[PDB]
Amino acid sequence: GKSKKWKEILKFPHISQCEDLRRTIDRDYCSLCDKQPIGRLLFRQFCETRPGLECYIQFLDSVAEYEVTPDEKLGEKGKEIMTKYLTPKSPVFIAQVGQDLVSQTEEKLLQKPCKELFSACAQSVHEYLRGEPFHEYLDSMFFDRFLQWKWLERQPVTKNTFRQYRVLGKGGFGEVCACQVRATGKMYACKRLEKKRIKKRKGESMALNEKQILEKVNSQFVVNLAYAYETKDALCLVLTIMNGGDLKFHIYNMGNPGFEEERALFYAAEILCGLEDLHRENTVYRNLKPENILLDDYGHIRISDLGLAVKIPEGDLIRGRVGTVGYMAPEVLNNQRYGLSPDYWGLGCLIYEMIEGQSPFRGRKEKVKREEVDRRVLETEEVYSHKFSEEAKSICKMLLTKDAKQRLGCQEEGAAEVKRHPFFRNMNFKRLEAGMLDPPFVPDPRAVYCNLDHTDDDFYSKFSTGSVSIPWQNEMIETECFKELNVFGPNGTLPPDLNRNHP
Ligand SMILES: Cc1nc2ccccn2c1C(=O)Nc1c(C)[nH]c(/C=C2\C(=O)N=C3CC=C(C(=O)N[C@H](C)c4ccc(F)cc4)C=C32)c1C
Repeated sequence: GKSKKWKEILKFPHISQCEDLRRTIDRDYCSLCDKQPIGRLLFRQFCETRPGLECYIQFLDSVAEYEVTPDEKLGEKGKEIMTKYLTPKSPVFIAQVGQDLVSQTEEKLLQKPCKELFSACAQSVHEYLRGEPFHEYLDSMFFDRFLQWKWLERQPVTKNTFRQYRVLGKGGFGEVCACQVRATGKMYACKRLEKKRIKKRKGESMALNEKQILEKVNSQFVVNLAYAYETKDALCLVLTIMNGGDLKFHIYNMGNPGFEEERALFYAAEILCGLEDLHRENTVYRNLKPENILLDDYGHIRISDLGLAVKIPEGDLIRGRVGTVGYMAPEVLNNQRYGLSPDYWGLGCLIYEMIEGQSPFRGRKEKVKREEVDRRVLETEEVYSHKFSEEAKSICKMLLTKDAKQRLGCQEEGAAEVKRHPFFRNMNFKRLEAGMLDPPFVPDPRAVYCNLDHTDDDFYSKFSTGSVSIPWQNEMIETECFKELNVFGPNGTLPPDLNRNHP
């Protein structure tokens, strides 16, 4: 349901309006052709025109399909690619991957199959595209079209850019509504942080820390920031919408309480990928509890409440003693200097709670005081039941190691060490990260699951940076606004908006 005049809101500017953009955007190949969705599509579209580049795009697509292929169907897919791209007499031949690597790839086909068989060829193809093809695309009309899309991206976001529907939750500094972008009709989750209370509580820095952390990470399994704007009475964070409920509700109201080990495996695998994406930024979450894991319309999960996340400088440690009683790692309860370890402790808490239907250190049917709960966390070894396989027991007690130094995932390897644990032995993380594995529970669509200081002005400005680049471009693509507006001249000619004559 896009606005009636949406083709006028997202109307392309004349290319003459984008010269300031042309000369400031860093001409980085990975950024302009891969990281940014619309740039990636436009570069691929450019390669579609030249006959020599089309084959390389098709090959990369087939390698992307190969890496997520089922294990027992690997050799079948690999040989196909070989007969189509790596054969010298093929109509679609990869010429820049010389024979000195075609032969190596054929040796691996003569041997076992690995999901990274075509990694060498794919990187060689990329090493070729970053050269002449990329610099030709920079002087092509498709990069001028990309500049037009960036011009729209940088436009100012106001309250009139969205329309709010209903209030879906309350919090500490404000509330959470459900807004929609009028021009594209995409739903979001508005997070109103009301100004008066931020300045009274002197928690300005925390709002910027959460906003910056949210706009940085671009994970499939953490709520993403799409817009950060300001109104006459609040600061708004437009985040991913999650209508599927929260994991606490499904553990206790929908559960046994608890899930089957396989169901918990799926949710744990997605939470681990979320924590991994966060730790790629040396950002620790510290707020892992079942109610913070939200489900979407499809059944997948994301980590939601980033109000307690902070970015650890590389090589640094921090102090805190923050979180929720029962989900605080011993190093946090002791108020020590820690790194990312609280999140792996939380992952242990989550896996245990999903399988067993209660926290590892307090019973569902137990009336205990915070003092005793903490004492158990610091001194008591959790017990396990027949609901846990041996692998499930293993990963849980390894993640629940009191000594953050010996805790799983807290080595130089990081989340890698966790993905390798035998508890995920039957989990294909490549397919999971690609959204290829079916979630174990799909929420029903219709379901309902539940002043003049001027220093404030400077704070206003650094917060409200506007639309976030990758989420914005993805929004454009999903709502099909890109497919509709991204039209050129008939038969490869220039459209009027891209011709510097007759502006
Ligand atoms: C299915 C259904 N039926 C009913 C019936 C009645 C009521 C609800 N529902 C739902 C339901 O799930 N609603 C819902 C939807 C769609 N999204 C969310 C929340 C989020 C979302 O999507 N993305 C983030 C990111 C980050 C947060 C987050 O940090 N929150 C904390 C506490 C917070 C801190 C400070 C604040 F000022 C405000 C909040 C929350 C969210 C909720 C709660």
